[PDB]
Amino acid sequence: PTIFEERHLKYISQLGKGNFGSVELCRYDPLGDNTGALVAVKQLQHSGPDQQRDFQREIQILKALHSDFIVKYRGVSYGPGRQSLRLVMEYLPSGCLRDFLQRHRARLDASRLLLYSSQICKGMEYLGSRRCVHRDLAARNILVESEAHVKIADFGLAKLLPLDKDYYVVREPGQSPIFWYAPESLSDNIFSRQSDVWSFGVVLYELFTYCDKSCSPSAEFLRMMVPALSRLLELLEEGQRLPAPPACPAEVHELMKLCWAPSPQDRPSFSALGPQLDMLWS
Ligand SMILES: CC(=O)N1CCC(Nc2cccc3cnc(Nc4cnn(C)c4)nc23)CC1
Ligand SMILES: NC(=O)Nc1ccccc1
Repeated sequence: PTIFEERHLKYISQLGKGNFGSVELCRYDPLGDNTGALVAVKQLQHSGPDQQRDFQREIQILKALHSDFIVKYRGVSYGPGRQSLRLVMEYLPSGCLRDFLQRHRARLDASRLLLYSSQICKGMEYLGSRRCVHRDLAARNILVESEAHVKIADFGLAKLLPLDKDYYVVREPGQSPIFWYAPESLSDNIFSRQSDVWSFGVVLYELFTYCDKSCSPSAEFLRMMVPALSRLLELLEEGQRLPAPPACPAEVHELMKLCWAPSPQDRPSFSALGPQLDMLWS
């Protein structure tokens, strides 16, 4: 049931790409009559030993995640031997939250944004409970299941923390837009559940700006600003932060600023954030 035959997976279109991977819309069509269910299918864009090790890790992480707020693992398709060729996941036609916010902004009030915030927070609370660091939390990596339901996706950079260590150090620079990284990530490539909280603060910013490009983190940096990464680290060290989005509830902007505490140990846990978002929502 969790094993998909390659010859039954019919290619339809590209859904997205990044971090050496593509996600394709396929039909799983064993009848070959175009009546089969649609699935989102991730594969490496091209072969590579390091990317393959990372891909098998991603499959093993997502397979073991069971949450209303995490994109659903369906199964795998196999290449030669035990080599995973494709990761088969549920298809969410509404696509990424970034796109959904830009298109439907006139329809989505503060209450709805707080509902999405609460759901992402509950997803991240669960990830933390599994000792999983996402490392790439952003509105582009959150999917819309329905009007009132979002799910976290994109576990391509996710890592499991050992039982005796609450952070990990990456050797090579990140390739994600720099405006979502915590200062300790920008400076020393240190990632933790607390660096995911920093990124969640930027996701709250994205939600309450409806991902408007004109007040994007990039746009704000270029107005607020030496290599860009060093300049951003300097601004953050000075205590400069993204401004309150237009018409943003003061309490929501206060929560963003707590997520952006300079020291990771001073940032609120997702467990602490959850009730505060739920309180604002109702
Ligand atoms: C922004 C970007 O390039 N991304 C890569 C592709 C990713 N898409 C999905 C990954 C995993 C499971 C998915 C299930 N459904 C969908 N649906 C969908 C519809 N339109 N789009 C763009 C995505 N995407 C998934 C979103 C982020
Ligand atoms: N977290 C936060 O406020 N980041 C930031 C600051 C200035 C420009 C772009 C991003």
